[PDB]
Amino acid sequence: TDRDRLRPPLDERSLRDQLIGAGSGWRQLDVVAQTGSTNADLLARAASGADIDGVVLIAEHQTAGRGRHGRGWAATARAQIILSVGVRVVDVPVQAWGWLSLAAGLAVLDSVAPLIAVPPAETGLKWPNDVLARGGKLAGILAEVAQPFVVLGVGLNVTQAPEEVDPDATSLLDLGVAAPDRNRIASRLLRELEARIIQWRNANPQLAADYRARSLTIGSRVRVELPGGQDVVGIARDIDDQGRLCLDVGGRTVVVSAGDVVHLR
Ligand SMILES: C[C@@]1(O)[C@H](O)[C@@H](COS(=O)(=O)NC(=O)CCCC[C@@H]2SC[C@@H]3NC(=O)N[C@@H]32)O[C@H]1n1cnc2c(N)ncnc21
Repeated sequence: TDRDRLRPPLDERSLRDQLIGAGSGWRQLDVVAQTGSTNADLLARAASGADIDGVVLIAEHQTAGRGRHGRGWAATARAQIILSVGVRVVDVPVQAWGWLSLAAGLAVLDSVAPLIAVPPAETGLKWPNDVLARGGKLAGILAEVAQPFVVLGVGLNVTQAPEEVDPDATSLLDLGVAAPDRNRIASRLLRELEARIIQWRNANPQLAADYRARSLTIGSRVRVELPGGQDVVGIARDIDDQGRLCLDVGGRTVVVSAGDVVHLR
């Protein structure tokens, strides 16, 4: 396609020079041509005894991508920023681990928001980990546990065409960003991610405050698809200290730890 000409390879050396060294918490960065799932790969390293804290794995292409709740993640080569990072979480209370996921989505959103000329409606964060722009899914986040670590996975559509992955998908290119530089975006993303992880680790109140400011879900009428198939309709009001969605259901409070959110009119 013509989008191929808009997809130059990542510069691994440059990313390492920018993100590994004094002032940065990242300890290792690798760009692989192809893998099944970057999340699976880092989990596998951890399972074999590796210290994956601050370790970054980026894949140009991902052939067996994983979504939440056993779903899939589709990609074509060089069309996305596909990465996983390792985070040591054992030093943080387990009840707060849910916010690490929310922090990641916030980091992704902040890294790409200024690239758009004018931000269209419905641009922000859908609970739990959807980056939305113009109602389309720009990025998906997946957090998986492997003691003492959490592996955070980001799939960000840069030039990815919606017809290649999902009808509800969008990308930076489809938002009007003519020539997105994945090297620059990856660098900005990982710098934002480091900051949010540090905030999360120290229970910084600004994390929750910043999340609320970008939330498309809070204040909206929603249908929440719960694990198991049940649907609950209400109005989203807040996120609690565990990262759970608090719903107003006819005056009753329903707190959801996991589910798929659909924003209603
Ligand atoms: C087909 C779909 O409807 C999927 O069922 C669904 C998955 O949504 S989900 O359950 O909320 N899960 C997520 O969004 C988390 C995805 C995390 C992927 C990252 S990439 C590197 C890392 N390693 C790994 O295997 N997973 C993580 O989004 C759609 N989708 C499928 N690819 C899509 C696309 N590129 N754009 C938009 N929508 C898509």
